[PDB]
Amino acid sequence: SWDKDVYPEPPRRTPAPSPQTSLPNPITYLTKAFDLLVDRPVTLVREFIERQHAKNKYYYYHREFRRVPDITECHEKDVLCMFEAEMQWKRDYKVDQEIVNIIQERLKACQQREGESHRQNCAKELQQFTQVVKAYQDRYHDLGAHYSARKCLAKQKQRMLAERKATKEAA
Amino acid sequence: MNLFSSLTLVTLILLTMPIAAINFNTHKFTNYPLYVKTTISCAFITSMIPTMMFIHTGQEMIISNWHWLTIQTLKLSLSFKMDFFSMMFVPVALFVTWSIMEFSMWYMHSDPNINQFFKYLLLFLITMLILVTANNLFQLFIGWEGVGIMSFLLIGWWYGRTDANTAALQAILYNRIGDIGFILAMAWFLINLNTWDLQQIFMLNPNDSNLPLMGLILAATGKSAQFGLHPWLPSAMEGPTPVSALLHSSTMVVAGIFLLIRFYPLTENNKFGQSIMLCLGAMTTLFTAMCALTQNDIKKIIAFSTSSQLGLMMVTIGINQPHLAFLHICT
Amino acid sequence: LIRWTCARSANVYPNFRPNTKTSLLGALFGIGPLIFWYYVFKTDRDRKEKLIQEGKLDRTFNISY
Amino acid sequence: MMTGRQARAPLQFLPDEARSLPPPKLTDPRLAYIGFLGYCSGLIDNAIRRRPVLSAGLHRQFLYITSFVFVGYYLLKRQDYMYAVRDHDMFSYIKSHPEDFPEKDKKTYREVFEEFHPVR
Amino acid sequence: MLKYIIPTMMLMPLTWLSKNSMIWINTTLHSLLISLTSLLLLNQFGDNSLNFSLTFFSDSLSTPLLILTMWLLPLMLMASQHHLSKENLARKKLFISMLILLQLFLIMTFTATELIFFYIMFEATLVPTLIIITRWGNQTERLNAGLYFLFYTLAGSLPLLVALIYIQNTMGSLNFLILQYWVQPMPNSWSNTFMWLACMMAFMVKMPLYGLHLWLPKAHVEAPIAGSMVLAAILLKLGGYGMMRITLLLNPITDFMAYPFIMLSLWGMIMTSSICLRQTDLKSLIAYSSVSHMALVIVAILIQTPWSYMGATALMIAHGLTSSMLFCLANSNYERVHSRTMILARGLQTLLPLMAAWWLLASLTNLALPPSINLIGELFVVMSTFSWSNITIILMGLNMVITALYSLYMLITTQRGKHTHHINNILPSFTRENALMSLHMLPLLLLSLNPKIILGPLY
Amino acid sequence: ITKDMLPGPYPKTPEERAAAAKKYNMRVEDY
Amino acid sequence: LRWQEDPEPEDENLYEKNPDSHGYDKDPAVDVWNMRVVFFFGFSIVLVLGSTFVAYLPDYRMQEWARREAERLVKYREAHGLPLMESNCFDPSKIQLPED
Amino acid sequence: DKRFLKLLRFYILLTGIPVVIGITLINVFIGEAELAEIPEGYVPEHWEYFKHPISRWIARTFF
Amino acid sequence: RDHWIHVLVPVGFVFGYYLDRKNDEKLAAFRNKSLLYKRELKPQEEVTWK
Ligand SMILES: CCCCCCCCCCCCCCCCCC(=O)OC[C@H](COP(=O)([O-])OCC(O)COP(=O)([O-])OC[C@@H](COC(=O)CCCCCCCCCCCCCCCCC)OC(=O)CCCCCCCCCCCCCCCCC)OC(=O)CCCCCCCCCCCCCCCCC
Ligand SMILES: CCCCCCCCCCCCCCCCCC(=O)OC[C@H](COP(=O)([O-])OC[C@H](O)COP(=O)([O-])OC[C@H](COC(=O)CCCCCCCCCCCCCCCCC)OC(=O)CCCCCCCCCCCCCCCCC)OC(=O)CCCCCCCCCCCCCCCCC
Ligand SMILES: CCCCCCCCCCCCCCCCCC(=O)OC[C@H](COP(=O)([O-])OCC[N+](C)(C)C)OC(=O)CCCCCCCCCCCCCCCCC
Ligand SMILES: CCCCCCCCCCCCCCCCCC(=O)OC[C@H](COP(=O)([O-])OCC[N+](C)(C)C)OC(=O)CCCCCCCCCCCCCCCCC
Ligand SMILES: CCCCCCCCCCCCCCCCCC(=O)OC[C@H](COP(=O)([O-])OCC[N+](C)(C)C)OC(=O)CCCCCCCCCCCCCCCCC
Repeated sequence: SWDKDVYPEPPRRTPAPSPQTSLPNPITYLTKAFDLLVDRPVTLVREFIERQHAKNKYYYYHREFRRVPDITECHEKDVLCMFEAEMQWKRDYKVDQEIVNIIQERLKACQQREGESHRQNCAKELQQFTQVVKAYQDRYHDLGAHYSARKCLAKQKQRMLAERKATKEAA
Repeated sequence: MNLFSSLTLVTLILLTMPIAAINFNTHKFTNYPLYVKTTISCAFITSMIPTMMFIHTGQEMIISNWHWLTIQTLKLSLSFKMDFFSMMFVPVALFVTWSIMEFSMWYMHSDPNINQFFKYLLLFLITMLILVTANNLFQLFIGWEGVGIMSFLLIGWWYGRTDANTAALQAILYNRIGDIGFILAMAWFLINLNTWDLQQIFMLNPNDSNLPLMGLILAATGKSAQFGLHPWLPSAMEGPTPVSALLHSSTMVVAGIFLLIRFYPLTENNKFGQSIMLCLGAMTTLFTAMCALTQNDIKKIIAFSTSSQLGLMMVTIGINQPHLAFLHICT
Repeated sequence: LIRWTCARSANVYPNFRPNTKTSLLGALFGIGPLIFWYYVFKTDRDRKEKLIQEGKLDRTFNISY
Repeated sequence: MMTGRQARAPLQFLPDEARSLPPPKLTDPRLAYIGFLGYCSGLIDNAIRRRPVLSAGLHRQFLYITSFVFVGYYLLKRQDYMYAVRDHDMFSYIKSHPEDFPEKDKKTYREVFEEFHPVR
Repeated sequence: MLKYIIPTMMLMPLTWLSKNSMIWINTTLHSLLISLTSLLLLNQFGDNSLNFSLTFFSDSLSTPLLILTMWLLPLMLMASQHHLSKENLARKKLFISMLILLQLFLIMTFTATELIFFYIMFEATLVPTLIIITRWGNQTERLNAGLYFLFYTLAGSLPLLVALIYIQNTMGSLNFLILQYWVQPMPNSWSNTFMWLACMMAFMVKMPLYGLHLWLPKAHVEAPIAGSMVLAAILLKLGGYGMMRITLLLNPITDFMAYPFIMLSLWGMIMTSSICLRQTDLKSLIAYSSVSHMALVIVAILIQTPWSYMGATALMIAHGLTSSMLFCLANSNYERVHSRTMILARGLQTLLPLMAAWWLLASLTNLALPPSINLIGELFVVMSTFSWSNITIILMGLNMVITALYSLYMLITTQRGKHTHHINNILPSFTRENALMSLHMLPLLLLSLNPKIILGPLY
Repeated sequence: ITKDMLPGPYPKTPEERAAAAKKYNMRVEDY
Repeated sequence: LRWQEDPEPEDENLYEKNPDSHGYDKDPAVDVWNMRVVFFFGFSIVLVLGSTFVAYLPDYRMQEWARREAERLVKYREAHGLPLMESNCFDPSKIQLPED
Repeated sequence: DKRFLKLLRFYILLTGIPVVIGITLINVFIGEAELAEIPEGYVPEHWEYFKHPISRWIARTFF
Repeated sequence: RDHWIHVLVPVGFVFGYYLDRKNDEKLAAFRNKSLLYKRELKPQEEVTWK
């Protein structure tokens, strides 16, 4: 499984079967045939494989990267510090990419799960999507193919000068 | 969930199995056309179960089963969309294709490349069900170019004949002119909506959809043989009769109509695209039915017939009635 | 056939004479469309950059580039 | 450039202070390359006189390898010496003229303002 | 990278100490062993390049070019062993030596940490190529073609030498890893303008750029089959590799210097593809197709967006495989009709069905049939250039029509129609030739399953 | 194949025109 | 007349003297062993084990980690009420601006 | 053509079928790793950060 | 050896691989000194990598 908080799902409200007709639908018979002939042998083979997994347990780990000094507190043309700042920035850029991917998966799952009432019932995921796309655009857009922490810091300083001038001219 | 998605993927994998059989062969067959016909009859029987349990509840889903490639924010996955359109079109295409192949077991019986013929025809069916069950624009483009290339290989079947090779390259020419607009639409959706998946396209719901819908209308003009890009479909009768019956009447030629039906939430809010589709489909259904009044070759008459019906399908998309258009495809 | 394939490729430049007709057709068809598409793409990108830097062009979900 | 440096002691291939420097090892990759040049000279010498190129004159090929390794070892010693003299003069000159080599204020990028150029 | 340079150099004793009938089998075997060893370069990280030493490193741009380069040598040995069978044994060993030496220069051209060493290897690749073309080419015009190939590259690259030595004197280093962090923005001046031109025009010639591409329909055509394979598949891609390295140092001046050259490519791919519609020489048709495909790589590098670099390196690997296979197919018919006229031998599907299927697959990958990596690169470049300007799609889309038009005409002229009556020396396809076609096409179709390894350093 | 059966310059004398028509295997009045 | 020249040698057919020729060499034992070497070290070695090696690359350019790490960070900042991404890549407390 | 295709399928399957059988035997019997938190004081090796056994084998042996 | 020529290129790999390892110890100045991967040494361990 996964984590239900990073991939949110509302609980399933399925309606009860209330058949009015006297003709039996084939879906019940084919579901019973799929349960007997397919799901049980697949479950048996999976339990065999699961026992063979349990006969030797061993683990893999999620690699933690501790924080190193970023590009703002690295000296100019000091490659030993700004190299590590650049590697940290590139890993953060790839992780922010996958954050945008997670919010896109939330948006698409909400749209398909809500069906025709998607335009009302997925305003929250749309708001989260617009927020994270606006943040990713102000953080990483238009840096070019030779992007760096220097390019991103220069874009941030230009945006902060623009915000400061817009605040100053309106006060 | 366990029955629906399983038999959904079983249909497509079952259709891919005789391709592995014809590629992994050594011997002379015990009627490989009978094997492919039995496979497609079994695929129709298999695909009827998800269709019936869609008729029961309206049960739709998406099988995004295999992650393929993440271009920094674009997670292209092998994603099959089981909605109303796939659930209605896959059994109709399988039933028609099963009839076309039992026709072809008699019609193409004197052909010493009959196993190659049934191989190409099954490859067409695999690419078309990739097209109609697709969830993103890249997989739909795979099915799109696949039915274009199998149209090439099946128009130019008797390849020593110069006119068949000429009509096949003509069909490729008009289809790639439509593909200009298809790739234009893909480019617009990636640059302005960061997606090729249809769900994010529908949920973002863009308002400035003049240019991508112009691209999609150009793609449907090329693929469904509308006016300006029409003559490849009467030229396409130069292939064998079951090629014209399966590909060029009922199954391939409705793919541009299917493309504009698939984007109906973007056409039900754009009146300009509706007027363009309406005028273009009316022009096509006038012109092709007028050309059919005086023809003497029977395949040319039925080709202008099916292009006039495609023009009528474009008309009923253009009056913002997409489900009537898809019902008319299945009919 | 050998004579045709030699005439299409090898004998073109030894039987070329730069005169008025060849110069006008080579400068009209050679650097003509280069100038044309240059001014088209330059005007379009000046317009687009002016709309972007002034906050006019809708660049809302544009994060792939 | 350094003609006034090696003018107080002229025509010395390796001076005495060159012995302060570590000599190249016999497994120097440059010296192995010069031995390879000796082997190539031996093969070309057998090829130009229509001899079996690998077979004829193993004594001659071995003297080719030996002579090129022998000359190239002293050439590499003098090379390392002259680059060490170059660096010694550089460092003595920077130490003797501090006013021509000031210590620069290394500013971090929080103060350093670079103009941003968007690629779009 | 020294685990690859030393086996490639040990291929020289492996071909000069071999028995007279074993000099193809041994070199094929051990070059395939080196190509299997090449997969260790896929130790790529999302942040750091695979940095070996002060001299060699390999990022995710150089890694697929290296794997393609080390794969191309056994394929060239299989391709070139038939028509050099009546050759003298010493010249046969010299030909194998020139191929091995060219691979040796290429594998340390793509892994050059420092740019003047990149220049030395990049121009070292001329001399085995020049000797192969001007020595084992078939026709008279191999000498003139070698002259054009030599003197376009040197006239473009001797300003590149002065520009790189100027960067060494100004920045202090020509290490690429240092210049990732010591790059200064290049301001607007005439001095920086000719700095840009001197850094770029060598690679413009090697790609080739339209208007400067005149060496290529002579150098690729007058070469032998191994020469045409290595010229189309690798030696064009040195230009794209070098541009992707050197446009680090050319910002933000490229943002207004690229405007003519992009036009020269965006029009050039319309012209050269159109030239492919009227080429009677089939090998020249494949040559102008190579120009038309590398025009997109030039456009994508000059707009310098991430999608453009991903699509451009995918297009480089994909075009290397596809163009190498198309030259090998043209050779497979040249070894049966002894002419390169495309209209001469016709109807070859009636006689050679499986070889016609290899022609079919190479033509479908030539026209960028999805989901091939041809289409992945083509499509991603078209996406990035739609982001650049919304009108370029016209010049893209019409190209994707014309690229289809000659890709199937080549299939219809040669393989389809009525067979030529008087040509009766059309042998059945050898196992060697179909092995050559399959070793081109099966890696190309397997890379559609996992294309992330051929998408460059910014996947 | 030889040199005087390959295409050459533009014929300006009538005997060179006749040699050209003999080369291209067609009549001089048709050439 | 012109000089003393050998005439054009005719095109040889490998299938005449070796009807089982694979096209690698005119000696049949050398030809069949060349076929075995090409097919074993080309297909059995490089293609099959190459596809197995590329299929099981250890998280090629750390994308999978980058999903899992993002699945950590979102899980930290959904519950703690933080926004999912800041528009500032670096902390504005550690950036000095040119005064004007 | 048929001889080339029989040789092609044979020399592909000659190591393809052992690789498929071996990968199935790894996925059943050796089995796939489970994600765990890093213990305090434990420094994992670089090949212990990958999930499949063949990926761990490549990161331990070659990379 | 009857087949001594098939060990020129593999040993040329192995020896070459050796030289790569031989160069790694010449580039080991920041071993266990990077700000990201520095750590206390585990018992019975002298270097973090070789
Ligand atoms: C079979 C021979 C085939 C031919 C062989 C030769 C082929 C040619 C040469 C190939 C050379 C190798 C090339 C490189 C490949 C390297 C391997 C690799 O990359 O693997 C990747 C990938 C991952 O492998 P992995 O990383 O090792 O495993 C990851 C797991 O997390 C960890 O693994 P796990 O432990 O979770 O996995 C468990 C698995 C072991 O793991 C595997 O087997 C996985 C490895 C298989 C690799 C196969 C690769 C060969 C290619 C196969 C596909 C093409 C075949 C030919 C064409 C067929 C027609 C298309 O256990 C089983 O297999 C047992 C379950 C059996 C279920 C069925 C029977 C149940 C009822 C039995 C009733 C009777 C008993 C009742 C009582 C029982 C009491 C005890 O493996 C596969 O892709 C496996 C193939 C099946 C995938 C799904 C197929 C269906 C998909 C359908 C929807 C999508 C397509 C839609 C198409 C639409 C129209 C176009
Ligand atoms: C990692 C494990 C992977 C395992 C699975 C492998 C997946 C496939 C890989 C590539 C396969 C290529 C090999 C077949 C074609 C070349 C040889 C040939 O023609 O043989 C004919 C021969 C059978 O015909 P024949 O009657 O004997 O002689 C031919 C006639 O003379 C007259 O010939 P013909 O013209 O009548 O027949 C040729 C016909 C002609 O038909 C066509 O040309 C039409 C095809 C294009 C339109 C339809 C497809 C459009 C795209 C949709 C499919 C892709 C997406 C689907 C996914 C879902 C939606 C996203 O083509 C076919 O029948 C091939 C069917 C499959 C086509 C795949 C797409 C190729 C199109 C070009 C590129 C398109 C983009 C890239 C796609 C990459 C897919 C992996 O086949 C064989 O003998 C097969 C030998 C064994 C082949 C092994 C292939 C893999 C080798 C890799 C080794 C290392 C990895 C281990 C895995 C080993 C697996 C066994
Ligand atoms: C006849 C033989 C049949 C197979 C016999 C052996 C199996 C027997 C049956 C038991 C099942 C075995 C276990 C289950 C299989 C493995 C499950 C698993 O986790 O697999 C790992 C994964 C699952 O995906 P994933 O997300 O875990 O991994 C993707 C890898 N990353 C994340 C790095 C991107 O791969 C597969 O399952 C591979 C097979 C996929 C099936 C479809 C292939 C289609 C190929 C199309 C190519 C071109 C497409 C281009 C367009 C794409 C769309 C845009
Ligand atoms: C394949 C054929 C085409 C090849 C084209 C090759 C590129 C085209 C342009 C090349 C220009 C020459 C090299 C420039 C190197 C610049 C390095 C540099 O630092 O520049 C700044 C320097 C500036 O000097 P500086 O850098 O010392 O100045 C200090 C800085 N300021 C300016 C602030 C004081 O530029 C120059 O000094 C001159 C640059 C122009 C040189 C003009 C002479 C050559 C003319 C063109 C020849 C082109 C190829 C000829 C052959 C064609 C085929 C036969
Ligand atoms: C690389 C640059 C240079 C280029 C030249 C290279 C020359 C050297 C060549 C060496 C060998 C080849 C190297 C590249 C190998 C690429 C392949 C590879 O490894 O793939 C990994 C991919 C990995 O997929 P993945 O991305 O899901 O990875 C899953 C990751 N693991 C396994 C760890 C969980 O392998 C597969 O996808 C295998 C899936 C099963 C087999 C395939 C099933 C689908 C295929 C099509 C079947 C039919 C469909 C319908 C068709 C109907 C008719 C049209």
